[PDB]
Amino acid sequence: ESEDLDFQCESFKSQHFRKKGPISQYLILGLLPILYFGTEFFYNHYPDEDYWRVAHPPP
Amino acid sequence: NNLRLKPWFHWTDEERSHAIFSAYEKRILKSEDLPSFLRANRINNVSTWVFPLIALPLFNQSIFKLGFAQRILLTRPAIEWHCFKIATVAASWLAWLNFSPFYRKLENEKEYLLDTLESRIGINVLDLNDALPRWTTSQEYNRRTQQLYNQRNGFFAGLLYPQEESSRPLVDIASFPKNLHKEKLTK
Amino acid sequence: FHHDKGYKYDVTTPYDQRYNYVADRLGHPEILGNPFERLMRLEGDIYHPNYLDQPFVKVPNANPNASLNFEEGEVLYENTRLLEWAKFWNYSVVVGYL
Amino acid sequence: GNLYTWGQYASGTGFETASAVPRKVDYFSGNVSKVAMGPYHTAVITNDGSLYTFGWGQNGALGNGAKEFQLSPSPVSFFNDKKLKVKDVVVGESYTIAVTENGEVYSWGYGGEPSSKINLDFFRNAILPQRCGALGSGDNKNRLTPQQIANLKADGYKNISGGDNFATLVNQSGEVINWGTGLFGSLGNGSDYPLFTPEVNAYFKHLKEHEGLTVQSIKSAGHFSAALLSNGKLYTFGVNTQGQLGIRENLGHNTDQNARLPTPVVDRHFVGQKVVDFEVGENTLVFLTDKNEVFFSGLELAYQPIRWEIPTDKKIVKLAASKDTFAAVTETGKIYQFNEFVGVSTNEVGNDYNVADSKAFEGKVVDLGGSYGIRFAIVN
Amino acid sequence: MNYSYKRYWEPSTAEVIGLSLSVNTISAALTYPIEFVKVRSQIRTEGVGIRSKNLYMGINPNKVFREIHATGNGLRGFYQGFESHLIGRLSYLFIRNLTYKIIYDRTKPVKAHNDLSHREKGVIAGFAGGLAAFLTSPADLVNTRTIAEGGKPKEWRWGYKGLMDGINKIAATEGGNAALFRGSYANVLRAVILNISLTGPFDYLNEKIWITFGDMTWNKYAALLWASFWGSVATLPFDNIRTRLYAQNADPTKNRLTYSGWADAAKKLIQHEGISGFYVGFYAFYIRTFLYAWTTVFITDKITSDWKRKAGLKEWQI
Amino acid sequence: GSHGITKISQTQFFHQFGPLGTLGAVGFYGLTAYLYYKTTIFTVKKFYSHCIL
Amino acid sequence: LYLKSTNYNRFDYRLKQTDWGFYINNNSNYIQNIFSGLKYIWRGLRFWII
Amino acid sequence: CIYQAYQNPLRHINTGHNPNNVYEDIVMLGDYPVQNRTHDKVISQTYVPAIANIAFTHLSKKYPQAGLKVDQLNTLKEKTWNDLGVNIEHEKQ
Amino acid sequence: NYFYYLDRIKKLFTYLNDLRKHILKKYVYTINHKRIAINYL
Amino acid sequence: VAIYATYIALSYINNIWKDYVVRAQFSKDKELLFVTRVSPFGTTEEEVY
Ligand SMILES: CCCCCCCCCCCCCCCCCC(=O)OC[C@H](COP(=O)([O-])OCC(O)COP(=O)([O-])OC[C@@H](COC(=O)CCCCCCCCCCCCCCCCC)OC(=O)CCCCCCCCCCCCCCCCC)OC(=O)CCCCCCCCCCCCCCCCC
Ligand SMILES: CCCCCCCCCCCCCCCCCC(=O)OC[C@H](COP(=O)([O-])OCC(O)COP(=O)([O-])OC[C@@H](COC(=O)CCCCCCCCCCCCCCCCC)OC(=O)CCCCCCCCCCCCCCCCC)OC(=O)CCCCCCCCCCCCCCCCC
Ligand SMILES: CCCCCCCCCCCCCCCCCC(=O)OC[C@H](COP(=O)([O-])OCC(O)COP(=O)([O-])OC[C@@H](COC(=O)CCCCCCCCCCCCCCCCC)OC(=O)CCCCCCCCCCCCCCCCC)OC(=O)CCCCCCCCCCCCCCCCC
Ligand SMILES: CCCCCCCCCCCCCCCCCC(=O)OC[C@H](COP(=O)([O-])OCC[N+](C)(C)C)OC(=O)CCCCCCCCCCCCCCCCC
Ligand SMILES: CCCCCCCCCCCCCCCCCC(=O)OC[C@H](COP(=O)([O-])OCC[N+](C)(C)C)OC(=O)CCCCCCCCCCCCCCCCC
Ligand SMILES: CCCCCCCCCCCCCCCCCC(=O)OC[C@H](COP(=O)([O-])OCC[N+](C)(C)C)OC(=O)CCCCCCCCCCCCCCCCC
Ligand SMILES: CCCCCCCCCCCCCCCCCC(=O)OC[C@H](COP(=O)([O-])OCC[N+](C)(C)C)OC(=O)CCCCCCCCCCCCCCCCC
Ligand SMILES: CCCCCCCCCCCCCCCCCC(=O)OC[C@H](COP(=O)([O-])OCC[N+](C)(C)C)OC(=O)CCCCCCCCCCCCCCCCC
Ligand SMILES: CCCCCCCCCCCCCCCC(=O)OC[C@H](COP(=O)(O)O)OC(=O)CCCCCCCCCCCCCCC
Repeated sequence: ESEDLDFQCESFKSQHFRKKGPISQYLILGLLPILYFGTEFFYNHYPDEDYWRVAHPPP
Repeated sequence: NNLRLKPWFHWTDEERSHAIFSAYEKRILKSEDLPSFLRANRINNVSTWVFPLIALPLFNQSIFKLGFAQRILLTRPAIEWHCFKIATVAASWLAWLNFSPFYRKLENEKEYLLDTLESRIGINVLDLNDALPRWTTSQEYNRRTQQLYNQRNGFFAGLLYPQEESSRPLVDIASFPKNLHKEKLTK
Repeated sequence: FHHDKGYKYDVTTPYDQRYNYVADRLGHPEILGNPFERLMRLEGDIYHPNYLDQPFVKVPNANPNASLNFEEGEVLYENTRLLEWAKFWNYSVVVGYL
Repeated sequence: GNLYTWGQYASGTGFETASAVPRKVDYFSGNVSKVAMGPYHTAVITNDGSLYTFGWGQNGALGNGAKEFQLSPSPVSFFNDKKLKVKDVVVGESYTIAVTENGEVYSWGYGGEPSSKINLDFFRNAILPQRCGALGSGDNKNRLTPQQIANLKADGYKNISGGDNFATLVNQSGEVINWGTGLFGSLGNGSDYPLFTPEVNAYFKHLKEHEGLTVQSIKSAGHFSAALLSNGKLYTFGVNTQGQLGIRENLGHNTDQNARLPTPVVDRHFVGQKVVDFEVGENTLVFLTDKNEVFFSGLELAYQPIRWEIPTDKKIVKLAASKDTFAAVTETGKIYQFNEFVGVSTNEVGNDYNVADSKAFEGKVVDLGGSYGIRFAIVN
Repeated sequence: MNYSYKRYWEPSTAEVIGLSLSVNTISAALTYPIEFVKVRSQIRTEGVGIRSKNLYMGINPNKVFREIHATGNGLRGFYQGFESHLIGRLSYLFIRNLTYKIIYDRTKPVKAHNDLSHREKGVIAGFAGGLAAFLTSPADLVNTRTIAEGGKPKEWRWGYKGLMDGINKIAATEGGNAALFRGSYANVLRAVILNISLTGPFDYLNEKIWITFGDMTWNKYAALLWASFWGSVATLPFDNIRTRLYAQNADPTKNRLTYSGWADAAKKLIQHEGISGFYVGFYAFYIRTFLYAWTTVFITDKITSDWKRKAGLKEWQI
Repeated sequence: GSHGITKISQTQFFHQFGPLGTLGAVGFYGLTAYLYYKTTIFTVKKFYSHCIL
Repeated sequence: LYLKSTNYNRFDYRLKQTDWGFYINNNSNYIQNIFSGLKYIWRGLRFWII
Repeated sequence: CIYQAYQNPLRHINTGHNPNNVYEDIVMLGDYPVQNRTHDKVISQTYVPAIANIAFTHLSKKYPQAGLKVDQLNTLKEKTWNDLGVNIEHEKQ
Repeated sequence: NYFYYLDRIKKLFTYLNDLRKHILKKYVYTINHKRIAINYL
Repeated sequence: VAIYATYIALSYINNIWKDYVVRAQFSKDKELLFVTRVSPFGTTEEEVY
């Protein structure tokens, strides 16, 4: 913080290169539509708790 | 009525003392019911302020002569010995404050006064409580009640302080004008 | 030397070899950081160690030079009524602003 | 000769009540030879070799077969009956070790045995090393009376010193034998496991073999120890409770909690100087270097050795360190002190020192010592 | 939910014992090879840990199975020590079920639609499982040693040829019957963790999915998947430590990494391999536990439904 | 009580501020101790009511 | 009160073991400038009271 | 900044910028760097030598061996009366 | 040493804290247009 | 608004009055000049030049 001058050094090695990392989170990325829709409808019980339940006629 | 919850079952000591003081100042409770409560309050204050003075000599005679106390005294700095003595005295004083028989008697007398108030004014005893100001304690409210009692029973009950007897006009509430309107604001 | 950013000639100059401050004898206690600021924990740039550690020149000493003698001499100028005038004007402006 | 004692408490002081001012003890008729004060008990060797241990007899200390307070001085029966002269004595937290003139070494006191049959030792053994004492018996069993340490001879040894629960012996050949609890590098052997039986220090042996450095002496207090080698350098190892080790390069870095292996002290303030001697107290380390220069570390003030600003005109003869205090005695008998070491100070004060009053002791202060809350002076 | 239970019929002690014994027997017979593969993978990874990266992080159960089968013993090599495993499992089930049923009968609520809270049920199950595991530890030790024999070098093998033979060899060679309880504490911890980390998540997810999708048939199996996954996650480290302790040979020289106890084994595992080392063979463990639980639940539910129908309970009561 | 100091007057804080600073520090310490005691007694009462009863 | 007092304090001891050459250790009696913190606090809060 | 000291507290004013357990401020709480000599005019010293001379002469009239001399004012002012064995209370008037 | 596992855990804690700081600096407090665009996406 | 208006008014009044000198005294050697000037509330404030 308060020990380094605010500047960019001449050497090009200081360039911030992007390197791929762990791939586990991309599983959740790929499954996001399923997870998001499940949260929207099943988890929040929208629009109601009976729409997604197996239909049974009244007694 | 062992299983019946009284209206003030959740009131703290400060709230109960404030209710007693409010009833007395509004003249719902007469001066003839105070003396027992005042005596109990004074006894409780005396006991609370005198307990450590009597306890510390007892600790010197009994506890501080025990094996562990002597070990601490002889094997640790005098400052640490003083700290231990102060800590034990403070713990004993806190225990006394929590479980004093005099405090229990004062609370019982307050309960009796609250029961009398409930009998006199039905369920409206709950109307005597308000948002008590912070840092005002039950001891302070008891002191205020004692001061009001002294003022009303003193020589200046009509010269310097208001009298205990009520001279409110005899009117009919159902027809007498009111100072406030239910919804609107009057002129 | 700093391999990623430094050079072969990045040689620091010793503090004892840094030039001394001789501009004036009067001290500059601003460098110290007053006890009020220290207690408040306020961070000031004037009394920051890193900024005070200049590379080539020493910052002035917080205390006055030993050469100076602060024994009172004789009075040259004296206009004491300025204090009364200032009090009057300040109180008047405060009252008017209120 | 006569003894003088003071301190915060009166456990090993020989009296029943504490006294900040020194109090004169003449129970020994001017025949006191050596004195070792531990945290809670003291041991005195007279001229004729008689040993007197007094103070708190916890864990069978004092060699009396009891576990009660014995404040008044009392002879050690085991040695007095056999007329076996004691050459040196080391006193720790709850143990005592005696080295006789014939080389025999005896010990008695705490050994690491559990206090009671019910405890959390089951959980403690899975986290910390098994408790062990400074006894060379080979088992965690308290010794209520002096007992010889098997296969341990100390004849001509350079030095012997012990901490709270560990001991070390440096011989004439430079060999260092340590025993007790080596946790947090208290013994400097690089292992935290307890050493029930004496063992040769592999680290010091390797140093002597490769670098040719010989251990001049070792002094320990609490869970900290400092060693002076052939070269004018001090090496500290143990628990750095208050910066005693003096190994903090950067004052703001709390990376000096403990040193498993002997680490050299910071030589920033005495570059080119050789340490003449050193003294270790519960939370302090004070050493004199051949420029007649005193340096100190500890007391939560100096995490690296810094120079004490006492005058250097008179050569410093003796040094003493103790909890939050220390002192230096010069040739002329003048005693400089950091914090209330003696307990009496004159109006002469300096930037970071005071002058102990000479009226406290009736005579010339031959020796000073004491490192755990209680301090003593041998005056002839 | 505190009154949503329907405990209208409770099996007798003899019925519980017999049904549990038979169902656990067939379940163990079916799912034993997976446990064998898991134990072999744990043994072969002991002291090294997972060194692959990303998708390859771990040990392939299929690779382990193929390597074991290539030895030339066929499928009979995966059932080595099955007698000891079955005897130990049967003893554990008998003791645990007897203790749990006795305690539950003693402390059951009066109402039929009320059941003990999950906390109390878990406490009872953990106590029973720990007691049973302590009682039947030697059988597990013998079975694990027999399994690890193949993985370990021949000079380090024990060469047991049956439960009784292994017990006798351990008692005699190692000296004293106390050697039969090696790893008993680890086994007790594993049993307690497994008992407490199965019945909770299952009910949790079963009720939640019933609320979401109503009364269906896949709810039970989805809840079973969830509960098996979480039970594996919670229990696998303890199973790994127990396997390491069992595989520790008596002679310190034989052991590649000697351990002195549960804490010592955990410390050594952490030192020589990351915290992930506790989860070697996780896929095999999950498959084993899920298959065992599924077969047991299916058979028990079918038999219990038949018994309830014979008794004469209503459709909703069943 | 640290560094061998046995008097309040031997502190630079007292040098700069003095008795008022000492009173402020004492009040702050007492307030935090009072709050700690209150929360501790509350926790003990909660434990007694829930875990035991 | 300050009859027997050392001219150094904790800050001086800490400064003696640092590279900050722009500060010096106090070597004069503190009685001359006793309670200067109060005056500094007054200077800091003088414009904020009203 | 956990178990590893990267930044230098000697070049920082406050070490609390980032969470850590291995940093301590150089200027701890209760430490206040203050100049040992302020810019305050000192009281006139014109009559101090005369006062010292008169007092020392009067005190030497009673303690000839006290060694009270004007030349020793710089060093005598640092000592107390008890150290000099002079009871100033009696002779103050 | 008697706390090799504890040393490994301390290294893990240091790594996690450093990673937290790095993530906060690079993805939360950053002003890089490309990173802002990725977060926008 | 109230706080900052009061602060600005007082500070700028002090700045305006700072220039004027109330008292000036040489040192014994006439090397320094002690100057007493007006304070924010109209009291004396010391400075050295
Ligand atoms: C840094 C950590 C941070 C926190 C995370 C923790 C991570 C841990 C792992 C990684 C780190 C390393 C480990 C550190 C452990 C530290 C704690 C510790 O000390 O534990 C060690 C402790 C013990 O380990 P150990 O010292 O290695 O010893 C175990 C050995 O395996 C024992 O050897 P064995 O297996 O061969 O056992 C042989 C067996 C030999 O058998 C014997 O006991 C022999 C003597 C008895 C014989 C008779 C038995 C009965 C039969 C006869 C009855 C009478 C006759 C009846 C009639 C006739 C018919 C029978 O012995 C035993 O039974 C057990 C040993 C004790 C025996 C002595 C007597 C015990 C009496 C009391 C118990 C009695 C019942 C026992 C059985 C259970 C009930 C059924 O283990 C644990 O505590 C397990 C781990 C921790 C569990 C708690 C969870 C903590 C974390 C919570 C989450 C925190 C998250 C937030 C972060 C917090 C940060 C602080
Ligand atoms: C990470 C991403 C960060 C960046 C963001 C990225 C983007 C994502 C954003 C996400 C935003 C949030 C999304 C959700 C919305 C917010 C939540 C919400 O509204 O949900 C409604 C919220 C969540 O509850 P719910 O899902 O509706 O279900 C409530 C029901 O009552 C059900 O109650 P029940 O009694 O039926 O529960 C049965 C219980 C039965 O489970 C058992 O089997 C427990 C007993 C045996 C355990 C044996 C384990 C042995 C492990 C090895 C040995 C120990 C060392 C290992 C470490 C563990 C020990 C420290 O198991 C369950 O709870 C099943 C579901 C959870 C899965 C199981 C794993 C966790 C179990 C809890 C203990 C472990 C916690 C570890 C730390 C936290 C990890 C996330 O409902 C409530 O308002 C009630 C909450 C009740 C209290 C729990 C609160 C949550 C957990 C707090 C921390 C607990 C720490 C315990 C350990 C402490 C140290 C000792
Ligand atoms: C010979 C003839 C003699 C005739 C008699 C007359 C002449 C003789 C002389 C008379 C002298 C009169 C002196 C009057 C003042 C003192 C007494 C008084 O009013 O007490 C207040 C208080 C008034 O309450 P109350 O009206 O009676 O109501 C009691 C009811 O039962 C129910 O009430 P509650 O208990 O629920 O309420 C407790 C408390 C509600 O709780 C609180 O609000 C307290 C919050 C924490 C305060 C912490 C303050 C720091 C000092 C703490 C105490 C000392 C250290 C203790 C260390 C303990 C551990 C060792 O209520 C209050 O008292 C509220 C007062 C709030 C105002 C505080 C004033 C400022 C304090 C900070 C000053 C420094 C910073 C600012 C400076 C500003 C300068 C301009 O008295 C008590 O009731 C206290 C009872 C005893 C408790 C002892 C607890 C343990 C500590 C003592 C043992 C250790 C001592 C160690 C040192 C020993 C050597 C010194
Ligand atoms: C594709 C599924 C796996 C996703 C993995 C990656 C994302 C992390 C996991 C997200 C949740 C996955 C679904 C199961 C848990 C849902 C819990 C929940 O809150 O739902 C309650 C909700 C409704 O609960 P509720 O309405 O009673 O109350 C929720 C809480 N309040 C009160 C605040 C509203 O139920 C559902 O939405 C139904 C979900 C059915 C899912 C069936 C398929 C999965 C079951 C088998 C899983 C096996 C593997 C283990 C899980 C994955 C690995 C860990
Ligand atoms: C009285 C006369 C009337 C007729 C009487 C009945 C005739 C004899 C029947 C004998 C048993 C036949 C079935 C044996 C098992 C399956 C076939 C076989 O060879 O396996 C042996 C396999 C072994 O095969 P293997 O691979 O080891 O064979 C030798 C391999 N080489 C040549 C490389 C050496 O299993 C075993 O023997 C060990 C495990 C047995 C116990 C566990 C069984 C688990 C599976 C049970 C479920 C059903 C499985 C079959 C599913 C498909 C058919 C529905
Ligand atoms: C710093 C480290 C310190 C470590 C040592 C000191 C701390 C120890 C802390 C231990 C915590 C134990 C928690 C148990 C699990 C509770 C989890 C929970 O509440 O989950 C929610 C649920 C709550 O369920 P519920 O009953 O409220 O209902 C759930 C349904 N709804 C939500 C609708 C109400 O509890 C569980 O599922 C817990 C199941 C397991 C219970 C048994 C735990 C183990 C008991 C062992 C007993 C002894 C065995 C024998 C020992 C022999 C040797 C002595
Ligand atoms: C819907 C929302 C609710 C969800 C509930 C369902 C469960 C949610 C679970 C969330 C947590 C997920 C954790 C994933 C673990 C990692 C998985 C993985 O594959 O990574 C492995 C990796 C690496 O594991 P490894 O270290 O074993 O790697 C092995 C390395 N070789 C192969 C070389 C041997 O894990 C990590 O890098 C660390 C993961 C844990 C991070 C923990 C962060 C918090 C830490 C707080 C500490 C506080 C301490 C305070 C005390 C004082 C400290 C000084
Ligand atoms: C976050 C707050 C908590 C406190 C601070 C953090 C401290 C704890 C940090 C833990 C980090 C995670 C450690 C485990 C990392 C495993 C990585 C991994 O997957 O390895 C590859 C392994 C390899 O397994 P495999 O060998 O089957 O490989 C299969 C894959 N092939 C075939 C390709 C080889 O993968 C798995 O096992 C996947 C599941 C991992 C699950 C990890 C759960 C860790 C839980 C630890 C505590 C116990 C549970 C408590 C909560 C639930 C119960 C109540
Ligand atoms: C649940 C209540 C149990 C009863 C006891 C509760 C209080 C326990 C207080 C001590 C805990 C350890 C503090 C660190 C000691 C140390 O050496 O601290 C320093 C050492 C590391 O030394 P280094 O400085 O060399 O790294 O730390 C450890 O070894 C930490 C190991 C993990 C400890 C987890 C917490 C304790 C687990 C419960 C069992 C404890 C049994 C032993 C109790 C004495």
